[PDB]
Amino acid sequence: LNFPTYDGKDRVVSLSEKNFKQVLKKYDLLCLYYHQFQLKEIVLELVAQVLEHKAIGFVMVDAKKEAKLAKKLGFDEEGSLYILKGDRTIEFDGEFAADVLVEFLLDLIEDPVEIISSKLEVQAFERIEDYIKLIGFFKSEDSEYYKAFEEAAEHFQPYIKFFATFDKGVAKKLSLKMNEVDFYEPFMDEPIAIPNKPYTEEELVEFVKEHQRPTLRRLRPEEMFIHIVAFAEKSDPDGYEFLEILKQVARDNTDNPDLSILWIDPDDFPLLVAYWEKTFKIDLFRPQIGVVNVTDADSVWMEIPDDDDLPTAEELEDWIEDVLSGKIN
Amino acid sequence: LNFPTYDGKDRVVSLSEKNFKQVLKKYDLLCLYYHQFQLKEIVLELVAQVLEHKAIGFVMVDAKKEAKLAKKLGFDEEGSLYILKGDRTIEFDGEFAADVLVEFLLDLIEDPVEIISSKLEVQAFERIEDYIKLIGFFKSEDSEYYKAFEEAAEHFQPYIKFFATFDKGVAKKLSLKMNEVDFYEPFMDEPIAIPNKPYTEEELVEFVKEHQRPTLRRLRPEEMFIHIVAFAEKSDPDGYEFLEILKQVARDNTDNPDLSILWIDPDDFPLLVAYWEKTFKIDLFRPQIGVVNVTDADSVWMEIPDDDDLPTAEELEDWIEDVLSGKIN
Ligand SMILES: [Yb+3]
Ligand SMILES: [Yb+3]
Ligand SMILES: [Yb+3]
Ligand SMILES: [Yb+3]
Ligand SMILES: [Yb+3]
Ligand SMILES: [Yb+3]
Ligand SMILES: [Yb+3]
Ligand SMILES: [Yb+3]
Ligand SMILES: [Yb+3]
Ligand SMILES: [Yb+3]
Ligand SMILES: [Yb+3]
Ligand SMILES: [Yb+3]
Ligand SMILES: [Yb+3]
Ligand SMILES: [Yb+3]
Ligand SMILES: [Yb+3]
Ligand SMILES: [Yb+3]
Repeated sequence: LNFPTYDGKDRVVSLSEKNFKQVLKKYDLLCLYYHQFQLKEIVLELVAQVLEHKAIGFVMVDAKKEAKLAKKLGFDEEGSLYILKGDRTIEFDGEFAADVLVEFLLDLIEDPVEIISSKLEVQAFERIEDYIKLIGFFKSEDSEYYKAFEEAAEHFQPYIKFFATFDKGVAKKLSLKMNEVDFYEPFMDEPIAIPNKPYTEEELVEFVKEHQRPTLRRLRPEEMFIHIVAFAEKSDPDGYEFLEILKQVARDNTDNPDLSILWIDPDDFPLLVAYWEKTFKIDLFRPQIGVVNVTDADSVWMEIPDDDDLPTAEELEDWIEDVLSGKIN
Repeated sequence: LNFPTYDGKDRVVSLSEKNFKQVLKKYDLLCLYYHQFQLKEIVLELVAQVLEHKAIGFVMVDAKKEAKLAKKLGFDEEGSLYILKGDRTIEFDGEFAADVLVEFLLDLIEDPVEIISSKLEVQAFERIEDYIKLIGFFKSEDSEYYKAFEEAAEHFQPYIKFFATFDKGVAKKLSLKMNEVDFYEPFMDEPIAIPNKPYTEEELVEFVKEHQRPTLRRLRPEEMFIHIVAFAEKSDPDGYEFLEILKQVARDNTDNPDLSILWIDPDDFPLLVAYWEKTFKIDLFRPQIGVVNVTDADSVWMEIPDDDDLPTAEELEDWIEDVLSGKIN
């Protein structure tokens, strides 16, 4: 009824060789913890208890003990959690926290392509604009073109959402031809149709890798970890009004390749944003936009001293042009 | 740049008497931990570290030692976190986690009334529909009627959001008369004006307490802890399409006082929803609506076996009527 508390049962098994290959196909997902870390230890144990009846295995591979198995799987960062799914290895870079860890695994455990088979599902599909989407129309699951799409979906999972329909009327409502795939940028209404349908998986993966930095995109707790960062609480009238300004500059510079704004809602990352306040020495719980140096963590911020008078889209774009050209950093 | 890690410094002080009243006025907020709990110990220490330069004090009150101070403040649940703000006592009932705890305190630390002073902020105010809102128009902060609204806002903090404007043009755009207060239900566009303005604080608090159970409302990680609960991932076309049906049933029974739907997005509560799957024996990460018994934790769920054919609002409403009238429990 209330919140789960860890019961003491040790579910994080230690994985040796020979024991390895049996457990990779017993489960959908394997969580491998590569080796004072009682905080990271106890989070992994509580997630394993809540998911003890999901098809997810929780193991730990010691750096010194199973150094054989860590070299066999390519474990670089010690103290990091790696997710194995079939032939693929996913390094978790999010916050090592029970909320964030559960959501990542449950995103990863499902099929990488969500199938839309109803016309009423198309309206809800079209209104969801916060992430990159792809959608295709195929004859059936057995098709080589769906398989290529399915294989491409697996390569980007769970960071980019893939969709398919097998219905002529649904595809008619999406204005999709047979074996065609539409690409949706975040916060833009009109999709991009990938040229020269039908597509192989190498054609799809190469298209998505070119289009991986859209003009505006929303940070997620899954996908994370020079850099233009915008801060706006959508739940706050101030941050929402600033977010609406950011959307207008995103739709005015779809031509501009040197513009990629990362919007961070502080309500989605309350611990991370508060910590960055200590690093960036600015109030990030009100509308802000800045550029951050990846190395030195230096930053310069647009002057928004007065949130009852936020910049217009022309003033944001002019500030952006001064930042891209070279104002300070 | 990356995530904060706890540095070893012990900031959770132990608070005695006489030392008490100095630290209550030294700080804006007092976080009191009432007494194997190394998990709760380490979460509180990281939050105190991240917030070490905020006007927030972190203390712990042992049940047996400072039982004097625990009796003086009224601490019932051991292992619970209580937030003190001036004359007010707030028991934290949410997940004992750094993300949820940080967001709660930063919600509590700000002024309970957010002032809107720009007409462009009014459009953004109107699009934020996920929580109860109140907004009033007063002459200035010095007015006795603003003081009553501010005192009412402090009384519901941080669970219900209060707003005020002091500007004639903003109020005209809000269609607010002077000292008038509008009441906003979640997911309903038209506010309710509280009758017989101007209002005392008792007049406002009593109005809000009658109207605290609206037809549809979204759970928050702050405010939480017979009951119709709906499960819908807004980020998923299935869950979004289901969310759109609930809004339609919400607008059809604004008359019905015995209808109060709690929408829980599984993406907002990944640990709690996965845990409830084990208690309710249902896949809650797809569209669901059920009624839960508060005592026995029994539940009965509307049958949604086929997510390509979700119920319409009439079918939801008919299911609701069988549940309110008496179908099963
Ligand atoms: Yb690496
Ligand atoms: Yb890493
Ligand atoms: Yb999902
Ligand atoms: Yb499947
Ligand atoms: Yb299948
Ligand atoms: Yb594959
Ligand atoms: Yb098309
Ligand atoms: Yb604000
Ligand atoms: Yb969210
Ligand atoms: Yb101002
Ligand atoms: Yb301006
Ligand atoms: Yb209590
Ligand atoms: Yb409690
Ligand atoms: Yb806030
Ligand atoms: Yb007060
Ligand atoms: Yb139906």
